[PDB]
Amino acid sequence: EVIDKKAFKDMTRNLYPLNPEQVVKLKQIYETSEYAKAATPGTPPKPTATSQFVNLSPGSTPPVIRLSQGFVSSLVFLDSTGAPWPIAAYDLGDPSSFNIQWDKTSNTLMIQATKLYNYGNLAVRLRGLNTPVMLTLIPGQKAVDYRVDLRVQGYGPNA
Amino acid sequence: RIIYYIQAVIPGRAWLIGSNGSTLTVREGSKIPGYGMVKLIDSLQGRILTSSGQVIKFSQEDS
Amino acid sequence: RIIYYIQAVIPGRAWLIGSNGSTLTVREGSKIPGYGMVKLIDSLQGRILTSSGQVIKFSQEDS
Amino acid sequence: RIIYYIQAVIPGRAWLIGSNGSTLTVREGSKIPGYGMVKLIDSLQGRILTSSGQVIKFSQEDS
Amino acid sequence: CVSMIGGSR
Amino acid sequence: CVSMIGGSR
Amino acid sequence: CVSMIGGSR
Amino acid sequence: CVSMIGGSR
Amino acid sequence: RVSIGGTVYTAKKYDD
Amino acid sequence: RVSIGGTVYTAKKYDD
Amino acid sequence: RVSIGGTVYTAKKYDD
Amino acid sequence: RVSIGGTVYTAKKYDD
Amino acid sequence: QQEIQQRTSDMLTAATQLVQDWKQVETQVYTEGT
Amino acid sequence: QQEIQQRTSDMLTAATQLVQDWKQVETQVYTEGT
Amino acid sequence: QQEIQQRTSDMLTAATQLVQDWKQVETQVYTEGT
Amino acid sequence: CTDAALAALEYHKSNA
Amino acid sequence: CTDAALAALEYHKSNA
Amino acid sequence: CTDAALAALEYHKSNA
Amino acid sequence: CTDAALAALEYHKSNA
Amino acid sequence: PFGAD
Amino acid sequence: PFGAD
Amino acid sequence: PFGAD
Amino acid sequence: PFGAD
Amino acid sequence: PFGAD
Repeated sequence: EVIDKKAFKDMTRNLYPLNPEQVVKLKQIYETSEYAKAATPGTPPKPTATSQFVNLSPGSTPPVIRLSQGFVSSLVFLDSTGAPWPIAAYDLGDPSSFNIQWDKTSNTLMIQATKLYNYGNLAVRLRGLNTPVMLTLIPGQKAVDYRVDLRVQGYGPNA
Repeated sequence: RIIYYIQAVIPGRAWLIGSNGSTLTVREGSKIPGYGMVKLIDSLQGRILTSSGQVIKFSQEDS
Repeated sequence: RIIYYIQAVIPGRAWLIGSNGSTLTVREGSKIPGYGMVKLIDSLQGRILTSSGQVIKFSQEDS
Repeated sequence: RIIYYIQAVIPGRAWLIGSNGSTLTVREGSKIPGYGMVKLIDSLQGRILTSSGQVIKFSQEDS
Repeated sequence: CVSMIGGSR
Repeated sequence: CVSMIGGSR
Repeated sequence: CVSMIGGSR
Repeated sequence: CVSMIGGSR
Repeated sequence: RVSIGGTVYTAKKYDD
Repeated sequence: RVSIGGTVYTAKKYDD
Repeated sequence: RVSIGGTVYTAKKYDD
Repeated sequence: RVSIGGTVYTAKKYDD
Repeated sequence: QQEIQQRTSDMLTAATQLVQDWKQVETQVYTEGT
Repeated sequence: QQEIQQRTSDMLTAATQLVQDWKQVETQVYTEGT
Repeated sequence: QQEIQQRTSDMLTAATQLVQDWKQVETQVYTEGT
Repeated sequence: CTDAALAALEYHKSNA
Repeated sequence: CTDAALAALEYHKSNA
Repeated sequence: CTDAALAALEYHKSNA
Repeated sequence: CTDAALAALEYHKSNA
Repeated sequence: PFGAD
Repeated sequence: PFGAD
Repeated sequence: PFGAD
Repeated sequence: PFGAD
Repeated sequence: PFGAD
């Protein structure tokens, strides 16, 4: 009758060979490893909502949007009086480093950095404004411009 | 003074919420009013070691 | 004087903001009013060493 | 005083219901009123041992 | 921290 | 700088 | 002229 | 705690 | 006899 | 008995 | 423990 | 370190 | 000495199907009256 | 000496089983009332 | 003396990879308003 | 009869 | 039982 | 725990 | 840190 | 696996 | 992995 | 890669 | 397998 | 490849 005993201990060690110890040990090693492949290198960027003054005079320097890999940054375009400025159109150069979404009516351009650091540029032709608002974007900065209020130099269709 | 408790913490940044309801965010080294500046953000333990000895940890109700 | 802080920095250009909102970008050798001439731009750390000994680093509330 | 009974327990968090109808949730270390601070949660037997020696069980009615 | 099902007297 | 998950006592 | 990612102390 | 059907007299 | 902890606990000899 | 970080520390022998 | 640049620096022995 | 000329120029040993 | 491994093989064939049945749970049904 | 490698094959074959059970994260479902 | 050959060829396949990363410049896209 | 099961119960509850 | 749990808990919190 | 971390970070900042 | 950078920079500017 | 189950 | 988890 | 990061 | 069944 | 680039 002891054969049943040693045999069945052998079965308890091969059928379910993960001890209740070893199950939790495996689960916690998975947890640590996926924390390791989840932890961003160094200090992640600063999610900040800023507001820039857009000057279109010749010699003026273009506004800069700083991005984060895989994060939404929505640019809102603003006239001098505090009113929104809907978009007439836009051009994006290098569209595999930035992915753009926009409902064809509003004043919101929401960009993602499709790749970590290559910088590029966006031209945004506004409704009543002849000059394209032509801006520079750099991803992977030590801050991430969550949203930026472009206070453009002109006056929009809303007073 | 004003007491801040950890709101979220990851390797690097950490979002921190005070007793006045304000929300701010800290890195490896940055100025925190009252607590001076930070040396350590242990995200696995949820501990922030600062200058004058205070250690910031998840609110007792939020933890 | 007029205090500057970076908003963006890459190998080469440094995209800089002043306290008055004036915005500028810089290369290896360029003139900055008050701070002199730029000597080195370390974009990995986010520092710029100028001739006047002044080091330009990200402002505290955006770094 | 107010006697708290166990409402449910899993490894780590334990949800608890008392005589006043208030519900709470407790980890390895927490200040829990009256009994002080919880020394451990024994999930597979449904037990909470605290610092004050008091032992929290599932109520006789709900277990 | 303690995994009690990982228990052994 | 410090990754605590790569931590050893 | 200097690429600091090629940095070596 | 007793599963008595695994019982032996 | 076997408990719920998975370890075996049996009596030796008892009859009625 | 094993914690969540990865290291294993166990008690030696303890009965109740 | 490792930084972001690439080079490995580690403390020797420290318990708490 | 390598320059834009393609020819390598590197410092020898410098610590901070 | 072959007896232990032979009978353990019979045990694997049994116990695997047992645990497979106990893994089985079926979905409840809901019968809406007229 | 080779028993460790035999149980090595078994223990890995089980461990990979637990871990890809772990990576399973189903999508959540909604039922909008009438 | 063969180690030279293997590291060379290895990185040659790496370097062609980097370079036809360089030559690709995707066309810019113009989206119009409604 | 019942003495065997009860003895197994006490010996299980006595050995943790 | 539980005393093993306290022993293991204190041994874990004693060794980092 | 944290003592290993702070020794490591100071030895990192000392060795660029 | 910056010492190696400016040393390499001045070495590159000095050697055409 | 304890005895006070 | 530290002891103050 | 430098120590002032 | 009891006897008081 | 010039020293004043």
